[PDB]
Amino acid sequence: YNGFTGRKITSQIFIGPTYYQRLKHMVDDKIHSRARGPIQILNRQPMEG
Amino acid sequence: MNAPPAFESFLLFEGEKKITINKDTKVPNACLFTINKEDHTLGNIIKSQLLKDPQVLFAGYKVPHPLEHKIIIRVQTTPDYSPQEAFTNAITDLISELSLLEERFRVAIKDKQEG
Amino acid sequence: PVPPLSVRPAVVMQRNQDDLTHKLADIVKINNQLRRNEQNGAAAHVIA
RNA sequence: UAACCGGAGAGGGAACCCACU
Repeated sequence: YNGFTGRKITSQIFIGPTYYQRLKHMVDDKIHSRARGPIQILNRQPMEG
Repeated sequence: MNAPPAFESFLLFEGEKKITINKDTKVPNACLFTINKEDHTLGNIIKSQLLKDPQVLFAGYKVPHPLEHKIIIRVQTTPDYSPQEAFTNAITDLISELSLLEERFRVAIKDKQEG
Repeated sequence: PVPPLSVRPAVVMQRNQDDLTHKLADIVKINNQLRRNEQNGAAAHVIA
């Protein structure tokens, strides 16, 4: 049944237990931004990483 | 850390309004009601109660974004009649429905207990 | 021509000189050696 | 006919391996 309106869905839904995994690729280990941070030494371009 | 806190779904910030009214310029006798910190729980019963009124020509609601907590209800009524009084009549009928339902429920609960 | 410090910067205690600065040190080492060696000695085989 | 304070952009590199789209 729809969780919002309560009307039952016209199609019938395939559902059941399935063994899922959680991978190590979060988003909080990947998000990063920059606005004029640190600078490399030899050429004065920004850092990497 | 970008997680919004759990209370933000139902708590008005300072300076926010629970309700805002804006006239719809495209067609006459139509108005948009914006409700802050409410969801389908309130909008669906408001829409269904508005659709029992024959003097209501249009009634609908939407959530603009699920991560946002807002709901918009568009009401259009016949001339001689206002969408605002349509809305408050729908509320004061829906409260009457819930009060009657509560009374009959507690009576049936007492009657189930050895009766 | 030997390039300046900006071309071959030296980091501080990992001072550690550049890969190019060590080569320049080898250059001036054997240049001073060959200079004094051809000046005094003139061995004509060591110079080769 | 009165009363005490004060200083700020740090911080490197090469090589190899694993992994993501």
